[PDB]
Amino acid sequence: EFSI
Amino acid sequence: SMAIYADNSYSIGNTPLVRLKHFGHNGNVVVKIEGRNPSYSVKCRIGANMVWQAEKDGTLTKGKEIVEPTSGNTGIALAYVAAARGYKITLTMPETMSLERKRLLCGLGVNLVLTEGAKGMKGAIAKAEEIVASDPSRYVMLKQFENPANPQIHRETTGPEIWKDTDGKVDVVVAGVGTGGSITGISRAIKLDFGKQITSVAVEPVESPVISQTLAGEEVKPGPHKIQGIGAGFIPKNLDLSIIDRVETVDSDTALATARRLMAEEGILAGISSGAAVAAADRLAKLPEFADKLIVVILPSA
Amino acid sequence: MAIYADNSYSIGNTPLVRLKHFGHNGNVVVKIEGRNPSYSVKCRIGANMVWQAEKDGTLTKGKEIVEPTSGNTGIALAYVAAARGYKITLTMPETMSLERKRLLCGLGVNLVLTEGAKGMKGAIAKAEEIVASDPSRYVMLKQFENPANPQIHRETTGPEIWKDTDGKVDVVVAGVGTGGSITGISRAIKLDFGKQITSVAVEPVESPVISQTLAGEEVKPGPHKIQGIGAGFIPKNLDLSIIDRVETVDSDTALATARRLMAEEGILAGISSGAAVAAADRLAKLPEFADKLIVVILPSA
Ligand code: NA
Ligand code: NA
Ligand code: NA
Repeated sequence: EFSI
Repeated sequence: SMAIYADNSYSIGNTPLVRLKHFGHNGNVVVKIEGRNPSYSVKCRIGANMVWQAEKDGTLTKGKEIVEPTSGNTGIALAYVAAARGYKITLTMPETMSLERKRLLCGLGVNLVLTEGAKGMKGAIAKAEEIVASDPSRYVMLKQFENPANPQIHRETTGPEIWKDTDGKVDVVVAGVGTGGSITGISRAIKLDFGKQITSVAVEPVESPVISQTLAGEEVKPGPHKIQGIGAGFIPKNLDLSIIDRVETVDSDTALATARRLMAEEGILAGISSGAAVAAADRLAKLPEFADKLIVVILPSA
Repeated sequence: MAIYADNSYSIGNTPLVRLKHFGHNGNVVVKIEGRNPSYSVKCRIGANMVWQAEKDGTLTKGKEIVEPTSGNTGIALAYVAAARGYKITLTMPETMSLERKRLLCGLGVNLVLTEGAKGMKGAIAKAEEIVASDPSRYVMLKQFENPANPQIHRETTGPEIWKDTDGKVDVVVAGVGTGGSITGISRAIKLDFGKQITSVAVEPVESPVISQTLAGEEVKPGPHKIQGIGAGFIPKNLDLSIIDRVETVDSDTALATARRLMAEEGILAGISSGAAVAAADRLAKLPEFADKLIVVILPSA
């Protein structure tokens, strides 16, 4: 699915 | 007597509190600039602390290589901590990375393993697990979403800095949720160690409000957004739902517009997720309930 | 209550980090000025030139800042102006990056692009034409001559080095652009703290006009890639009389040294940071400085  | 850090990992934190002039009510919105950090983000604190605990845990030893799936700030934080302390590191992430980001990570000495952009974080998580499984003795995955060193370091540093810098008069903490470690650790620090029952406010995207929906007892429906750093689409295990008092949602347009206003009107440089956090806090700050309350907002990154 | 009223007050208090793979038994310590509100050392002089012009009455409500820009001082002044409610105009060659245009326009800057053929010379010219058209409303700060540049380093950067080393600093190494860092730090430590440390200026091999001037040789400026230093003249804010030594680094060594800092220490530093470290490392290997605590300014990440 975000960039953390 | 001397303040000389033994390596770059120890220089994390002690970030500044700056009052906003064009948001909130009578100066009640105060931001914490986590961009003023080694690697220019909030993530340096957990980069350092997951490495520090893994050393005291015995799970990361000399010659062991770090493996972590991250497309974001956590990769840069872990990369510089790994270089600063002499560890090999592999980062898996999809192929949508900025090209400057690629050169930055390999400049730091990261073994970059790229996966299909269409498989997103799930493809990178799977490849990271595969690499570790290949030779468990040779690798360690720190797992930022579950590792307790993540919220633990914000309980020991970020929280107390807010407590100290506000002379204990902080009333509200507004923090976007990525891993949840920031809001989790700050709340534990202030509600439990300092024993003040502040209002802890999580911020998530209107597009993916999995926390709001979970707390309201609704079907969770994650969706895509552009607020980089938050809205993972699940409730991370480092988010302790029990210390959340309120959830504010900000859409991507508003977050971006608020970030642009932060730069043009306050002269503060911060990412889109900082704009989201400030939009949420500004919305609250003009409510009678919070008219008298000192609101501290986390600005996660440059 | 450590809550600053605007972002300009959060300058400074940058960390000292000892280097593991340079120097002799830990005698090279770097001051990371990237950890600043606009992520360079220029944050300190942007804030103070504004502060001091306010204190002097030359900068007053309704007056606008006008400045030529090729780098970190333009960014620093932009955010101080935004933080303190000033309109600001920056002149810059139309040949600059898209990324640098959007950042300054993002900070609220009135951008005026000049003839790319004229380069920086044409941007200085346009800035002056703009102040001369209306002296009532425009103010030009002038980083190369404004004493508030070295003055802020005497009051903050210098004392921070003294505080954090418990006055064990023996050597300060700093690249020279405006000269304000090296001049203000040296004055603080030599004059205010009364320690005759060794002050080392660092300039490009390609453009060694400090070395040439001090040696009594013809000045031969040249082009280089060490952004932030080597302006090709002796800036007024460089006090030649507190310089004890000048080291020259070529662009190749500076960029290699920056990459070492990144890969071997996990420190992100600009190319001028690399030049400063290569100079410090070179000195740290000599017997003269083998037992000296050397403090290296890293101007930016
Ligand atoms: Na960002
Ligand atoms: Na400049
Ligand atoms: Na630079």
